[PDB]
Amino acid sequence: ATSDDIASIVNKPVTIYYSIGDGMQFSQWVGYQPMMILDQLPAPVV
Amino acid sequence: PSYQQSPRHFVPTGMHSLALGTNLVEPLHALRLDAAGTTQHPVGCAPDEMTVSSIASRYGLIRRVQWKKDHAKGSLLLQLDADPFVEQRIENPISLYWFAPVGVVSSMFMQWRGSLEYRFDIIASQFHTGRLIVGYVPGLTASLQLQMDYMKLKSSSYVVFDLQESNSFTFEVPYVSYRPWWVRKYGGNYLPSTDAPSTLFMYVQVPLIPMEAVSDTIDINVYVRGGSSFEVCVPVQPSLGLNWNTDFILRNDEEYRAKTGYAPYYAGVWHSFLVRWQIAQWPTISVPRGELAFLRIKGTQPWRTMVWPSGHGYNIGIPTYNAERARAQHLYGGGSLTDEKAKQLFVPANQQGPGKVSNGNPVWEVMRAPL
Amino acid sequence: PSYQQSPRHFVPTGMHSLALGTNLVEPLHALRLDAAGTTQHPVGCAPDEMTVSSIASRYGLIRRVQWKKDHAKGSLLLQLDADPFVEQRIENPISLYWFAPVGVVSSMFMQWRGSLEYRFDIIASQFHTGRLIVGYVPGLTASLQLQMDYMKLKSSSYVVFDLQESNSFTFEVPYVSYRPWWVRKYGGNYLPSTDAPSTLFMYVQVPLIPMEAVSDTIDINVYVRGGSSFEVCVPVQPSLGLNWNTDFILRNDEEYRAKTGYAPYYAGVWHSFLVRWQIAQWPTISVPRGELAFLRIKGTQPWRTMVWPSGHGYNIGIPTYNAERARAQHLYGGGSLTDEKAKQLFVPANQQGPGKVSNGNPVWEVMRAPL
Amino acid sequence: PSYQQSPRHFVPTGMHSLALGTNLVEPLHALRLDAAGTTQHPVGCAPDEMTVSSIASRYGLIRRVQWKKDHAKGSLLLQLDADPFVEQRIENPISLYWFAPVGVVSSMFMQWRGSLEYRFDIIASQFHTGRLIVGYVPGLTASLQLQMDYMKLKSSSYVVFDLQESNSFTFEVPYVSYRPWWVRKYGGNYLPSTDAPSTLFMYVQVPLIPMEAVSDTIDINVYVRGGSSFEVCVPVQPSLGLNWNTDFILRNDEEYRAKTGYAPYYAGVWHSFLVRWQIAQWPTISVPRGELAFLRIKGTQPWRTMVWPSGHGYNIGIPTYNAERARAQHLYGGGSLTDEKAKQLFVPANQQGPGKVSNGNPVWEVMRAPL
Amino acid sequence: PSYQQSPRHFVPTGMHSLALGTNLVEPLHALRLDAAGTTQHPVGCAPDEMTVSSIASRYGLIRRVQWKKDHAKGSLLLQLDADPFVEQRIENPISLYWFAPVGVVSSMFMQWRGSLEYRFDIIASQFHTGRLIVGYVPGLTASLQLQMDYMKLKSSSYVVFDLQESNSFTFEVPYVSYRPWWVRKYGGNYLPSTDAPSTLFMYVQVPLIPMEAVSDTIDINVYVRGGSSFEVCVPVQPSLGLNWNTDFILRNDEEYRAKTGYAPYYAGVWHSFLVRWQIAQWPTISVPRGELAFLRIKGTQPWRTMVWPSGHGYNIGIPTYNAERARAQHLYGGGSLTDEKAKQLFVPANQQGPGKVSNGNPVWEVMRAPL
Amino acid sequence: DKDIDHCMFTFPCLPQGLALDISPHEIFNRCRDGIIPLIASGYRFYRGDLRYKIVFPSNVNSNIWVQHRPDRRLEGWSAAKIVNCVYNHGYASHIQITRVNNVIELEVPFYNATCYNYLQAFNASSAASSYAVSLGEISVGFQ
Repeated sequence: ATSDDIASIVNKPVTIYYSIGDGMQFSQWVGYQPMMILDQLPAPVV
Repeated sequence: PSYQQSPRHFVPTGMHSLALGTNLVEPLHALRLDAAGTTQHPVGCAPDEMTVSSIASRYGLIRRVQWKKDHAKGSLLLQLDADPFVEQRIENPISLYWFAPVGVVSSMFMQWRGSLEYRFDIIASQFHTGRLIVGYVPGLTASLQLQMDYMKLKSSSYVVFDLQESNSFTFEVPYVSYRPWWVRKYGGNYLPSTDAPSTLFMYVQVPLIPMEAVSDTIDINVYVRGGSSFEVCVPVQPSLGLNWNTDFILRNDEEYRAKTGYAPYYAGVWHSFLVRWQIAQWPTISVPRGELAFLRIKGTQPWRTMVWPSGHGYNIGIPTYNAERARAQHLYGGGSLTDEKAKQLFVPANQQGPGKVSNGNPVWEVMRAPL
Repeated sequence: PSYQQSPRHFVPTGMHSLALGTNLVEPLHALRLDAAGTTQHPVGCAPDEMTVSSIASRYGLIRRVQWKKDHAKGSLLLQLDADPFVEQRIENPISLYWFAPVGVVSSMFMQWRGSLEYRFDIIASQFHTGRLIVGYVPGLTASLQLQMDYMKLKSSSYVVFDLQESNSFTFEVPYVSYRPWWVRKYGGNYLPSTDAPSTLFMYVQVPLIPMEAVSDTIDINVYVRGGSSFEVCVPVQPSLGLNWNTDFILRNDEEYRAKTGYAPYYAGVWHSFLVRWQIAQWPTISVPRGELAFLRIKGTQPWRTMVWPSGHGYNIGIPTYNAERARAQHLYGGGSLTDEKAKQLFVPANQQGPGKVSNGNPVWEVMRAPL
Repeated sequence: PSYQQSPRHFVPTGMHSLALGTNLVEPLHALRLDAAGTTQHPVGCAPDEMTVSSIASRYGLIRRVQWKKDHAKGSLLLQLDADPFVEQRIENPISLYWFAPVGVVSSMFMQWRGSLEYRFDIIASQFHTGRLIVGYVPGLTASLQLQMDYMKLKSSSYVVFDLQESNSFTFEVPYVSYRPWWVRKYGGNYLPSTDAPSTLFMYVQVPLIPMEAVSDTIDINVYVRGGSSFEVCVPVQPSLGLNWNTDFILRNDEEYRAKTGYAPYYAGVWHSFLVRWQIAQWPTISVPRGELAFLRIKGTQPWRTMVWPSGHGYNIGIPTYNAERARAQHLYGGGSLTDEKAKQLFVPANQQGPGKVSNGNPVWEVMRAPL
Repeated sequence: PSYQQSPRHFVPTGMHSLALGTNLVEPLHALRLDAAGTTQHPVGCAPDEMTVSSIASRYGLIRRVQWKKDHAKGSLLLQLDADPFVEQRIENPISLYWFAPVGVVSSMFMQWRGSLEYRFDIIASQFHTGRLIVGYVPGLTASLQLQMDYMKLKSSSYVVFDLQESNSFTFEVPYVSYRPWWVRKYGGNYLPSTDAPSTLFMYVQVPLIPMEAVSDTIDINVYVRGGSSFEVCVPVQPSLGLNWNTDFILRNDEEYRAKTGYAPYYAGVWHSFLVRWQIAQWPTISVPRGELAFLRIKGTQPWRTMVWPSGHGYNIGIPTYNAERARAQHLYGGGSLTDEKAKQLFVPANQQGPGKVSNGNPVWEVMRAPL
Repeated sequence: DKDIDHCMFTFPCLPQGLALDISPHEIFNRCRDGIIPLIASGYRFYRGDLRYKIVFPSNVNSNIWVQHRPDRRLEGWSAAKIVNCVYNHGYASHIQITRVNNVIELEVPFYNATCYNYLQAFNASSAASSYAVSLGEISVGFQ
């Protein structure tokens, strides 16, 4: 895009996804780290 | 040859499927150089491990239970829930928790079923003699979390153990429920969506009678491993997050911000109108009848003072030299932006300067003043 | 599996073919409930009839020829053309015609060829004795439509018939032409695009000598059926239309109308400018130098009076209270729409009213007045 | 059944290929009624002829060479080039040329190779005795087009012929070149892109000694046919055009025109601004400092007088009543279109009239006047 | 037949893959005339050569090492790196380098591995007697590039050679590294992304003892060829460029230019506003509080003088007759473009002229003046 | 104010890489030459096809015609770059429509009367040798 038309596209979201696609093979096991429980997160008080 | 036979009649769609992860040929644009190329694993690089039951067959240490000499012949040691979601709290404004591997790999699914082999490793010498029930009651609610003791426990399924020359036993927690599966205890960040199906209990049936050469207190470690019949089905939003980034951001509304897609801004000009992100929007300040509002934050100069409806459907924030020109008496007092009084109070265009932008969405301060 | 093989490289088009009506699989969106479903015909509902030669093997009555006693031994009875397009006129400002079925099913094609069996059914008793040539000359133009009689006919192919105890004969008109086919005589509504290839004739070789107990006059009916070798090829615009709707609309230009896509209109407002369909266009009135024009037809009130260029590329028609405010002296006299004289003559906005639209494209009356 | 298998992943393109003319199935939208239909050729309609070598095996008459009695024993008769492109000039401001069929069907290709059998038909009686070399030198440039005679010819390949009782011989011009093919001599209308590979020559080795009963002069006709090994490869823009339409249009720049896509124009109104095609553009008149420009050609009246920049990026031409109002003194003198002086000089809107357009792009006359 | 079966359900993409260069059928639009056509190679035109190992099996001369008589029994001759990237510097503000063919064809890849046969060709007579170690130490960093001599070399792998009746030997540099491959030493123009895996050394073990009839000094040439096990894998941006075009353009910021997509410009009019490319943008001059700025470069006249914000979001440069009208005192002094003072200082529209554009993006000169 | 026939730009077609045109273009200022002329430096001659896949911007909508012209020679290494300047009949042609997809693709064949063609940078020594460097000349023009 040139400089004139890219000004309209400012503050537009660009989303990237991902996945492994059958080539991925994980190695040696390691235990999990400490976890956070999600419902314990606070509500947005209004 | 002319190909006059009438052609196909399809439907376009923009994207291949996402939840499909199985016997399904997926076409892409590989940045590999070869079309038949696949990443490979040479003779040492063939990896050892990936399977839900490969995770669910690993013990995770989940509870330290102190077991003293003078604990009586009915004292409770744990009432912990017979799900894989075992609560182990570490001592931030959010808290972090250990889990069994079967607990986390249950927390990446909706539903679970099957046995749960909890291993009690009772660390003692052969001189200590003990005895303790590991009971299991199916279906006790929160109000029935009380009224519990070993005498009402032994009605249900229970295993009495003697702590002697062998010191370790892996009890297999049954799966007893009305439902073929069982919903995740925690779910997404969502206050509805259920406690445990069943509860484990561990009471001291006969108290520790130690010899006078050894200690009065004994550690009991409680491991959790998914049973041999354990299996999970539906892949949903996980209920657990990592602690690589424990930062959390609240979203209370009393503090100020620019609207989404309008920060960062910069001081500049606009031919319809100084005032940009295309003029940056601002939230409508909740002003009742008979007040005024002006802003002071928490070009040629830093613009620490700045809200009125533009007329094009969204608010604008005009920069001022100071809070005096900003201090809203004219506009809330019935004026308009085209007033000569207003145009004198405005900053002229020459103060645009090099126009360095604001750092992100800087939180302004909403000063509310009487009119 | 990742499908990295490089994909197809097509051409889109928006619509399946239209002239193709043959061995060609056509994909659609059926509103039937079943994919293998086809409309069917049970044991009585299997229909009897569809084929060009199924139509071309039907006689159609096409000519009543009176055949009197005192017709002489060379008098003409018909000079009608040896195409299937046989002229039979019924006694509206457009006229309607009978045709043979082979005539119409020839008129749904471009070209025809083959024999044309015309059946002469000569309705008489066995007491009447007659004799008549059915001749056939290939290739007589319009200037050669005259000079015809039986003596110059018998040079060509001809069949002499005796009207006696049998009274009917089906002559088979040959197909004799230079061309393998023959273009339709009439075509679309298009004044170029050809008369008949050949002409039939029927002269009375020996006149009727009736008995004095029977009548002097005899009906001769002339049927037309396509021959056994008849065949048509190219499907074009048909030259014949039904008489379900014999209404016709001329398109003379002296009468007035609104432009296409701008009627119906309604009286309303417009911020650039009372005056809409988005302002409705009007034709440019052909006014020479030194005249004026105003309109009177053939809101709050019916607007029977109303043309000037708007300035946006198309004309507008302004409503007036009467033909007096309309009576164009200012504008053709050198004024403009922004004049105070013009703005006083205009109708104010309050007369928009409920704004019921005009009925279609109502024909105005163009009054042209001297300046 | 639900079809969940992941679908194809293509590339659209808008149009099928154009240069491909071979074993390639081409899909279209046939206006034929039948899908399996193909145009056909019945028993007489199977056509006789199409092939490059079917054209290249036809003699074309290309040169008339006079051959007199008193031509000496070294006189040149033709130095014509040994390509198929043989120059034969017919006596318009462009000139027309005959060619051999192998010349034209070479001129529809880029490259050619192979022999060129030129037939010399030497029209004489058996009483004339002659003798002449047909030589062939490979690779003579333009500077080597001189220095040529039979004595330097006989070093190269040559054929001496005796004109006697047989009078005709077809010499086969060799293909001798460094390159496997040879680029077309003329090419597109493009001044670079090469002369002949080789040159034919024809000298009179022994002069004509006729008998005193026959003529001193003898016609020699020179035909050209492509040889048996002749072949052409690359299909490019042809270098030859027909003489059905020998009209040609120059594109000098001193004459005036409206810009492309803006003629025909018509006098009309425009709300931003009389002045249209949406206002029609006009070329910027190359006026140096201190002049003025107005236009007079080579509504209510014909507008024979008319350039200034509109302000919207393109020039406009304003109509005037005469060349007096047009005669540019105000605008080139520093004025503007919004001046009252300019607005008086303009034509008011009422002179739009019926607005008949100009005929195409009428060439105006650029009058340049001093200021 | 009606084709009611439900059709395919794809995904469009706009372009075929780019990195794929292998067993993959690629559809295109060939400008060849034939669909089965492929460019061919006749009996002499079958080309001799293309393969990475076809390049890596070619010696390239890479180092001239002088080897004198009086070099001592430990003197260094080369410490050059044991990668294919061998530094050979030619004596422009950028410098050019020779490389081995295995060096360049390594520089078109990310990673390399395998042996590196360096050939030492020691040009001497059979009367010279010499002796020299070619050692090889795996893994010496830059700080370990010092401390090197033959006595610490002989711990590692080494080859002692006697310069005698045979004068040439090709040492095979091993590939000794922790990693299966080795990253390119130089990479793209990117200051991070690694030195050599290992280092070659060449010390004079026994010095040259020449005869008194021959010379004291001896050339040693050092060739580099990739070994038999050499192989490269990942195709990345090459680290080497040709010397067909050694021109380079810096991008310092103190000099001026028009913004991208706005040069070349031309003097013209604009209805919102002389001033175009649609008005050409200009960079915002970094002026602090209390200055002014005007431009003088490094229509009817050349416009050597010209910045202010237009009001439509981007700067404009107004042409002036001279630097006096340009010399910014009004606008930086608090004025605006709609001022009568400003409108007098502007150039009127008549000076647009023929409007010849600027040559590219002409670098203006930023004059900064006090206010 | 170009006619519809007018080519918008013409360029010779060759695997050698262009005369490198470095407001510089930050790729040709920064990433010198890429791959294919770096390999093509290592061979004096070549013979074979080329693929192009010309990509057009978004705001254009008009139809695009593309020509191969094997008639055009290459006169020197200068003016062997892209040139901003009519449509022709018998040259090999293709129209890509912008509205369907604004990227044309091409398989431009080998049309030379040669055994192979020069692959290093060409100084135009021999006059006929200019016929033997490019595959031809591709022209892109708009409607």
